[PDB]
Amino acid sequence: MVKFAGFLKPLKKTVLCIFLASLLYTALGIAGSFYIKFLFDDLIKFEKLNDLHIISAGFAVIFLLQIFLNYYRSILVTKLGMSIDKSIMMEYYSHVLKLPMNFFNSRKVGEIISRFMDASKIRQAISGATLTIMIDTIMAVIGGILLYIQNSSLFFISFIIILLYGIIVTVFNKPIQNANRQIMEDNAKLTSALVESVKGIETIKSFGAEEQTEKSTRDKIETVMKSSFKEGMLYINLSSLTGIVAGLGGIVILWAGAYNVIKGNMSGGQLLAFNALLAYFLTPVKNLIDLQPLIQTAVVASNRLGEILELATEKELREDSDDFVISLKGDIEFRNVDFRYGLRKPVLKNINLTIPKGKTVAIVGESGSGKTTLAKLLMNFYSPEKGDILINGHSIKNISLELIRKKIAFVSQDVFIFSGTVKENLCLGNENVDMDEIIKAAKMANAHDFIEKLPLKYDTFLNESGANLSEGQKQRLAIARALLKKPDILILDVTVIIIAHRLSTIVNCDKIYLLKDGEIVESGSHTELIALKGCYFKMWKQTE
Amino acid sequence: MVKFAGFLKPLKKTVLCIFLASLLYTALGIAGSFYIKFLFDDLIKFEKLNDLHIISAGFAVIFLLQIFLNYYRSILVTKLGMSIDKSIMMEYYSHVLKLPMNFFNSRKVGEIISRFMDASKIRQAISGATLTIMIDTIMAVIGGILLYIQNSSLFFISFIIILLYGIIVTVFNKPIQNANRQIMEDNAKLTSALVESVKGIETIKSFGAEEQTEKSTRDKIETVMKSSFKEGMLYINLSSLTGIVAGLGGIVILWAGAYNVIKGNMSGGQLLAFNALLAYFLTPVKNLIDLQPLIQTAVVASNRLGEILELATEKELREDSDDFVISLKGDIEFRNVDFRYGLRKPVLKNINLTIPKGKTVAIVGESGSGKTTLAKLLMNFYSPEKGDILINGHSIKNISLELIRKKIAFVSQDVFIFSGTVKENLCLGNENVDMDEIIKAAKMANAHDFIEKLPLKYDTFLNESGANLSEGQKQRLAIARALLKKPDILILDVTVIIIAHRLSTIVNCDKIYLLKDGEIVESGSHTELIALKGCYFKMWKQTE
Ligand SMILES: Nc1ncnc2c1ncn2[C@@H]1O[C@H](COP(=O)(O)OP(=O)(O)OP(=O)(O)O)[C@@H](O)[C@H]1O
Ligand SMILES: Nc1ncnc2c1ncn2[C@@H]1O[C@H](COP(=O)(O)OP(=O)(O)OP(=O)(O)O)[C@@H](O)[C@H]1O
Repeated sequence: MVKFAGFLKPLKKTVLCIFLASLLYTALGIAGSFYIKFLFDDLIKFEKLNDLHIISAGFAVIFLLQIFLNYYRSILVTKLGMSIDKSIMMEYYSHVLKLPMNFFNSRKVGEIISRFMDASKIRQAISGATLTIMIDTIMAVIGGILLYIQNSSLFFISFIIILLYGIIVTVFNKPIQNANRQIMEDNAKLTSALVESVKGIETIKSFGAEEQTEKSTRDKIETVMKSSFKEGMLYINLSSLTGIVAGLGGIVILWAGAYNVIKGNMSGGQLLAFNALLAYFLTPVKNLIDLQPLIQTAVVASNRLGEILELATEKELREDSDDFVISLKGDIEFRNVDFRYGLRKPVLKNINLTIPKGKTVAIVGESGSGKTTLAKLLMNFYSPEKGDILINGHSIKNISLELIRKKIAFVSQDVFIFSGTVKENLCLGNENVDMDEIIKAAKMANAHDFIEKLPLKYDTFLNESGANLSEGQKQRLAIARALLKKPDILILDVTVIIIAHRLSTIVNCDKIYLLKDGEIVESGSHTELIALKGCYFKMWKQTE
Repeated sequence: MVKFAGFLKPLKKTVLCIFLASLLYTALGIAGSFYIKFLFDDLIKFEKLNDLHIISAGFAVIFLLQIFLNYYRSILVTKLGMSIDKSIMMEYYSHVLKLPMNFFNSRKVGEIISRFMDASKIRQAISGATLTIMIDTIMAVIGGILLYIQNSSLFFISFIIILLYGIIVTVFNKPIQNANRQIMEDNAKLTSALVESVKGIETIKSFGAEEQTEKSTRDKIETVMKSSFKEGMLYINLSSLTGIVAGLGGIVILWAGAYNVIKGNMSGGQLLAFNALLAYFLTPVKNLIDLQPLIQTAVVASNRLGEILELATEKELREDSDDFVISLKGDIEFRNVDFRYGLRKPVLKNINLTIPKGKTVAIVGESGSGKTTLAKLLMNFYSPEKGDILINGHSIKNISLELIRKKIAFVSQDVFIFSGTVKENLCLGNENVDMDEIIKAAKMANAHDFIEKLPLKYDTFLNESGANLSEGQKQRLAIARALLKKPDILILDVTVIIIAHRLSTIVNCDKIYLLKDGEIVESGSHTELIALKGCYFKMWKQTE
């Protein structure tokens, strides 16, 4: 669609104030643009002093009023630009935070962060000068319709100059757009490269691969600068084609004005005043054209920021919801669930689980069987394509995600810790939870002993992805967080689905499922599985 | 301090060509600034046609030559700016990749990316189109001495205008700098928060947090735009003062010139041509003052990059390398080694670890004893304290870090994968290694099977953080990579140091070290360590 900023609807009064101030400003400018005519035709050509001082003082007062009214519209336009830029950035950030998981696994962090950071633009194209120049271009249309009365042929020449400007801008419409798009794409790729290199640097500084990374970054920077030089060449071509027209048109204006003066009609002071009126007719237009890089860059930034990440399907746009579900204690009843990650290969075949309520079910299989795939399916990070997962007799499709992702706690290997207070880390999601509950969950997660050892026991900072604490001391914070988010289906009288790789820790479990070709081949407790001479028996005898 | 003469000393012919072209350009501009003097006082006041056409054509030719010179000077200036930017940017990037690990563990990924973007700002701001205007200030000095030659009465007023410009810039240099610094700091903080949120959006979705993070990002954006508004107010005050001075000075010039014409030195040329010449004395200065915010922004960004650049690398510290060490087949001899991450608390104290050659020793302890700290100290990621690490009988402090990183392989549980080809992921540091060693290291690491089952075998593409592979499948890639980097002191007849949190895998280790309270309390083989009624005994009986 079209990303037209409708945020100005609550800003109706400000726009009217700006427009009226600009109208009076241009009116005073044109009124004060007769000073040189007053000088040459009447003040000195008649040899009359003691009134030139009065005229000069009056025009100084007029210019002071012009500055006073240009100190106001600039402030108002800056406020409008702030109020638009903040709103558009917040829209984009909320939408990206509510996007599905396929988007986040099929894209690089650099692309998203660069698409956001391309918001200094748009703002720079709606700043004070950039938009007051467009308003003054309209005011220059008004000044030109005034200019038509003040001599005719010179207004025709000015119109021809405007036509030349229009042709020049039209011919250079696409190239600046494409150059900006390509430089933005290359800058996004470079930003992703730096984000990856600085994020994981233990591997680089561990394998002695600084030189290779530097060479790859040099290639990316070389591409960025080549695509920047292309834009520079197009910009210099545009600036030259505009400067030629402007200067030669001004010289033609002076030549034709002299030609008129030495041929009866019109006067020299009329020509001198016509130069300043022609300034208020052309200089806004030429200033706008010289701003075409800024407007074009902002248009490209708003197009990329809105093409995707403002049109892509959201998370909540999945299905309907329900009101009868208030608790999530039930029997999970996978029916022929098939999940394919993208398009590579079906991770899960026609799987079938019969997890009872409040059990301690364990899941085993090959290293690439898809256990974490099952855990992600149960958390609605993804969706099946032919089957129907259920809980308590009703499908989890028809349950509000704010309930599924609140009553199911899932702890994984990729423990992620946020920058902030340990209490703030623990109380993510439900911030209002009191000290007693976080203490209880920490004690139940064995993390309370560690936390009380640190100085500023719970009120201590954790830097970025946990560095103030060891990796084994962050799995326990993940456990404590999952315990705070009081669950009904716990994935590692609440149902516990433990996914583990060692066959010795999960033995005394109510039921154990084993999946090899996606589907479950064997099930039951440990004793019956051992008394089967099956795949689980082979695994147990090999790992004994 | 941050001088670009290092990247500018090679570029001298370009600078000479730019300066000479600019000199001819301003000379032709001053020559063309006599058109109106020729027009009124000689071509109009004498009523002579034809010669008017000839002079108009001549001045059109002069202006065309001016444009032809400005084209080349702009091309050369943009080439110079591009080269300077690339050079400084790569200096910063190489320095940051060579920085120690304390810096990377005490900073955020957002800050580095923001400073790199500020280097890009240095590119766009100052050295892209504005060096053609800084020269014009000196060329305006030339035009001003010519103005004094032309008429000494109005040169005093022009000098007073220049003095007012200077006072305004002097009194507005500081607040613009401070506002730019504050907006850059706040934008860096916003970038850090955003990269943390988008990078680690697993916990935000799982628990449900795309309201708290949204509120925090809204607060950060509000602070960013508050600083932006402060900068905007300072810029508007600057622009208003400059506009008042310029406009009122121009009107005073016109008034005083009319007074001179009626009361002394006269004719229209000495005013109409004087203003055209003044366009080559005051207009470049006003353009420079208008560009001053951009120059100050570039200066602040260069200051931040220089603040990063002065930080010592890893090679600058830990000097006195050695050349007589070729292999790392020796006895690790931790002697009274102490360590302390920053200033929190010593995680190690007087450790007397004495690993022999070629064994398969294991290190065990509590959940925060410091096993991975020992691995980092031996791999030489962090700086030890009183005492030193010995390998092959000599200290580790005097060994080429390249040899250490290429001869000690560390396999940590925070496995990191790079967004590239699988073969490129495997060969990190030594790209020339043939596929035979790749296959051998994969088969020895059991990672060959799943790689072979990938859709595009050993040269498949991987997303960031190995999102295209399972958590178990990613660690086997780390094992295969560390095996490719043929080690001698491999940490998980080469010495093997196994860090494990269990007690059943290490029953076959040659020796077992028990890191409990900073030091090593007990050591030996499994059987003798069980026959010690010590801390390992209670650990074994509790885990049984
Ligand atoms: N994010 C992903 N995108 C695409 N394919 C994926 C992704 N994650 C896993 N796969 C694929 O799914 C299969 C197994 O995935 P999964 O992580 O569920 O396995 P797993 O057996 O549960 O893992 P592990 O036991 O090692 O934790 C493999 O074929 C793997 O390549
Ligand atoms: N980069 C760091 N900065 C500050 N403190 C740290 C850092 N890394 C670890 N610590 C802390 O210092 C101690 C050292 O932890 P370390 O990572 O060495 O433990 P570990 O033996 O690997 O434990 P685990 O059983 O959790 O794997 C811990 O108390 C930890 O919280």
